Amino acid sequence: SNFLIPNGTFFAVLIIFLIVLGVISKWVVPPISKVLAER
Amino acid sequence: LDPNAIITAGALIGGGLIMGGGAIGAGIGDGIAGNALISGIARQPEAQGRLFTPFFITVGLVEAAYFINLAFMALFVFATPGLQ
Amino acid sequence: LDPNAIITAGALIGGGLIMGGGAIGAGIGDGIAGNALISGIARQPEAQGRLFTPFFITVGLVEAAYFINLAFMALFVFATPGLQ
Amino acid sequence: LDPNAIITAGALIGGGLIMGGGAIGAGIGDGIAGNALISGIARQPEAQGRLFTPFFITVGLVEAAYFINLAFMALFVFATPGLQ
Amino acid sequence: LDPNAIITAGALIGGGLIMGGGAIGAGIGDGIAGNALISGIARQPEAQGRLFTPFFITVGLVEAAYFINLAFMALFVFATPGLQ
Amino acid sequence: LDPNAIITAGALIGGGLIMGGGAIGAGIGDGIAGNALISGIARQPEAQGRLFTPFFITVGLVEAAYFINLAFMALFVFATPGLQ
Amino acid sequence: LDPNAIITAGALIGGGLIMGGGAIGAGIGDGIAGNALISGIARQPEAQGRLFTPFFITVGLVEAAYFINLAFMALFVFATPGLQ
Amino acid sequence: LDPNAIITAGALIGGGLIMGGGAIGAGIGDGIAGNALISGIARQPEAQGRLFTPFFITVGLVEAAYFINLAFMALFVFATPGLQ
Amino acid sequence: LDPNAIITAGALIGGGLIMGGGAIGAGIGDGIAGNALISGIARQPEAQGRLFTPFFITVGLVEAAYFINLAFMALFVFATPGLQ
Amino acid sequence: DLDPNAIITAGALIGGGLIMGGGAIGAGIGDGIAGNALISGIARQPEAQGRLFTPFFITVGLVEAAYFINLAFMALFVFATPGLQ
Amino acid sequence: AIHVGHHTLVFELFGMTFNGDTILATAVTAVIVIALAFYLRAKVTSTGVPSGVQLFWEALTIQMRQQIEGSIGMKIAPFVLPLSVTIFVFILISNWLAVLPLQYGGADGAAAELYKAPASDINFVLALALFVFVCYHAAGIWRRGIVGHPIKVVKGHVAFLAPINIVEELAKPISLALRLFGNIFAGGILVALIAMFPWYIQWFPNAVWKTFDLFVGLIQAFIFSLLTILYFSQSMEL
Amino acid sequence: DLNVEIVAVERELWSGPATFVFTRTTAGEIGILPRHIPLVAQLVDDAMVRVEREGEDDLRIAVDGGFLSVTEETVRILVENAQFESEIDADAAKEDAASDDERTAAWGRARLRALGQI
Amino acid sequence: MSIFIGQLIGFAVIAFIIVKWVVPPVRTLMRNQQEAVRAALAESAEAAKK
Repeated sequence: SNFLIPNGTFFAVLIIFLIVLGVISKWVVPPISKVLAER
Repeated sequence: LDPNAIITAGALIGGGLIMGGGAIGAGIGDGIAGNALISGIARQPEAQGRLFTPFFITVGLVEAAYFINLAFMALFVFATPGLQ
Repeated sequence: LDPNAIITAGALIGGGLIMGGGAIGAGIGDGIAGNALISGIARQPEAQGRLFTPFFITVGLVEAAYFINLAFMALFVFATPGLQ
Repeated sequence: LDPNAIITAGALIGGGLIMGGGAIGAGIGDGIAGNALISGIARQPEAQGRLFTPFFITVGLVEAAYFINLAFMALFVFATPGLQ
Repeated sequence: LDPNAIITAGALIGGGLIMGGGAIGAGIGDGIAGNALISGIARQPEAQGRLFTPFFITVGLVEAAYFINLAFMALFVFATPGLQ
Repeated sequence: LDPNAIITAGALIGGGLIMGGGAIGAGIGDGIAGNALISGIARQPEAQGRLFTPFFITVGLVEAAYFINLAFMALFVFATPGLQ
Repeated sequence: LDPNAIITAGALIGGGLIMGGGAIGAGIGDGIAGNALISGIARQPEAQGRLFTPFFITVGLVEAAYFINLAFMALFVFATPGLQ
Repeated sequence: LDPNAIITAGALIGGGLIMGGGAIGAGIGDGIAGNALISGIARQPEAQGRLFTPFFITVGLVEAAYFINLAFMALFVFATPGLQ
Repeated sequence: LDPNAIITAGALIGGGLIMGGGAIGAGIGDGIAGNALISGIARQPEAQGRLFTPFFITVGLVEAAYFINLAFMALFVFATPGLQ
Repeated sequence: DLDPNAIITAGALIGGGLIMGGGAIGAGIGDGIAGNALISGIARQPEAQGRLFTPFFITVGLVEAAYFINLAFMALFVFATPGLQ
Repeated sequence: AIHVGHHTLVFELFGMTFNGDTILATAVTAVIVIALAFYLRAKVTSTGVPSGVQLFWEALTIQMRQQIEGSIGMKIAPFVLPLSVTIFVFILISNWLAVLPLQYGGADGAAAELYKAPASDINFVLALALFVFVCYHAAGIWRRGIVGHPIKVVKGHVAFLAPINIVEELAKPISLALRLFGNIFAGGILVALIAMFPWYIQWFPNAVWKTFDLFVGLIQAFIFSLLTILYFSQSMEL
Repeated sequence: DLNVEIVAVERELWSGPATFVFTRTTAGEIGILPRHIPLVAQLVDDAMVRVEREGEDDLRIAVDGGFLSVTEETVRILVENAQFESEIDADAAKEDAASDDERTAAWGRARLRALGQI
Repeated sequence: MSIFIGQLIGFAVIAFIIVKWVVPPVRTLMRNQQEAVRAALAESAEAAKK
């Protein structure tokens, strides 16, 4: 149980991260910046 | 003597040293950074918030060493390299 | 010879190193943070309360490490990894 | 080579490390806090009354750790964990 | 007793020393540099921009040592030289 | 060999650690307190009478730790616990 | 058991000591030099370009010691003196 | 194996630790006290005679620990307690 | 086992201790001296040369001690005393 | 059947190594701190140079003293190992 | 028994292994983040009184925007603002979800958590750190050219320290991951270790450690995001 | 509460109770609270003084030739010249700032800092 | 199963501490932000009316 060797999970987790990034780079941050600019 | 006993005794000594050094470093660095922050606040009480950003950076960096060490400590005492 | 003897001797030495390093870190970090607190209270007595907010943070950031060390110290001397 | 002999030697070494670390940390931390207190009193002779309140706190947070170490050292030498 | 057992026990202790000392050094250096940075920012808030180029130079040096040690730690543990 | 020989060697190393750590702590803490005292007396010649009070307290703590360790050093090397 | 085993274990522990102390020295010295540099840049922003000339010397000098210690990784770990 | 061999080796290591700790404490404390003395004399030349009083006490305290350590080192090596 | 193996292992560990302590002392002392040199140069630029006379002296002292250790280390590993 | 002399010599070498490690740490740190004070004072008060050597040297004289004492005992540990046989 | 590692729901696919526990924890964190994002998007009040979700999101955006402006031109590297933000929240949630009381017993006397923070898994931290590494290295490539960027980093702030700079760069990703790893991995042990106590005394140390771990996780998320921003900035200069 | 006093070379400009006093000495930004230790510092060439009172808005002042003296009784700020927020005009704060003359530029920067736009 | 009870009591303590000390201040901060933005909007409306 080395628990330090990279596993296949490395890729999978990365994939999921990107999805979150995709939903935060397009549907969260731009609206927030627009709202702050409007204020 | 069973070789694995020697290996794991050496590993326990090694991990003890790992975390002894890590705790020394983390304690000293946290103390020094907190000293800087407390002195800055006492010297300018309203500056408090502005200091949290840099201070934590320092904390982070300091803690890095300690916690990085901690990881390898586990690697010494849970998956001992060179174990037979 | 019984391997467990070597296992527990190495574990005890490792836990001693754990706890010694933890004591070093805790003592020195608390001393430095307290030096900052004392100097600040001397400089700005009315900031006393406002100074405890950062000081404790520092103490926390220090004390946890010590207690973390303590925890692992127990892990060495009560459930020795790799024991056999 | 009695297992108990090896375990006792390891316990003694571990207790020695624990007390060495505790003494180093306690002595230096108390010295640093006392330095803060002495400088504060030298600058403001009458501030001493309000400088003991933080100073003692610091001393506590130092001595506590040291005394905690003490307890565990007594655990190592007398109630040696893992001793058979 | 096979030679490799003693070799690997010594190697694990050696690596423990390696990166325990590395962690102590990294913690001390990071704490000291961060204290400098926090004091500078507290005194000169507009200096935050110009206080990072030197700071992250010295930190860059400090961490270097530590990580170099880490590298050799691996060489001691995962590629133990002289290991029959 | 003789188990008591191993126990005595472990106890001697432990007590050496006791007093080495105690001496480091005492020396450094006393140096720090004395630096504070010297600076305070420099900046305030008449403060001497009112400075030795906190200074002693500082030293009183420091030496305490040291001498406490000394006592236990004796316990390690003169009435060795677990010395079968 | 063969003597090369004991000699190589001793060499590994010795090299761990060497460059662990080297890393402690390098980290602390570089941190202190960087503290000086950062404080100087904070107090005299224009002095930045002028402050490297002493700074690096210190760093270099400090680093020299570290690298000298690192040199004795080659002498100890790889080509062990007294190896038979 | 001769038990006297083990006991004497342990005593030699213990005395080495005794004197290492004593030397570290003495050097650090004396350096800090001298730093205070030199800074005080530089800031105010007139206090050259006034500062040497407290300074000596400081040094005294520091030196005491060292010499005490030395004494016990002799006890450890020349007349080893528990020798048999 | 070969007695020379034990002698050489002890000698290598001792030389590692010597060089580690020398590296710690030299690195930190050079760092402190360079810190004060950098501060002095930052306070005023014209002092550069005037400040190299004392700084060098200090570094000299520091380096000398370190180099002495080096010599003794060369004695330990190569001309191992009491090799028999 | 390892020679007792070998165990004594190994212990003596480790002990002396500790002696030098501690002595060098102390000497280096103390000299660095005293020198820091010296050069700070020189940077602030140039006219204090001749005045600042008398304390400085005292400091150094004390620091090195401890160091050299350690050196002496190191020799006694290595070349005249007490309990040697 | 501590059972360090021992990933649950581990499976195999395409000639490579996957840790079911880490995948599940990361997916749950992503679901929480997505739910918060859509709660914000549905209920954006450009003119009305903002709700808690909008307040939190705008506070995070303001903090990260301030960090970027202080470090590098906010109009030079806008893409850092989202990335940083998401990282923060991601890590934060991944840690805060551990505060729940999901640690049961497997009848062997050793604790087992239904949910384990993914940052205790080397794969999660490695993914985050290496993604940040490639991201800001590519940003430096764009901002300084394919040839200038490696040369600039090799030279560093002072040319004569060329070797150290190399190591420094190699230290940036690793330091980012292991640090985080440790800060969370230790927790996975402490709670497990606290399980060794009986309930009537286990309750208190567990409560104290989890309370502190809340702050530890928040601080680690903040540090990861801030160091990501700062590394981005150091790679986009001149 | 502590007594603040902004006093010019010619006429004392202001005096009264306050709860906090922020300014920028040559060493660095300093905040003074009631029982601050005795202190004597020099305000930065383009210093600004912000006096926070109780129940009233912060009073912001641009200072030329500053000197701060904190005493156990009261806090005093000495100015070769000083202008309040109301008595400062943005335009001349701009043309005066960015001028070649060192003192002119410093006075302009101090006026801008007192205004708030910096 | 005992460790489950221990963690449950610990989480009850954590929740009590939160709702006792952390929730009030953060709720007040949220209310302050809401009131600040509301006052800004009201001021804008009043400015247009003026």
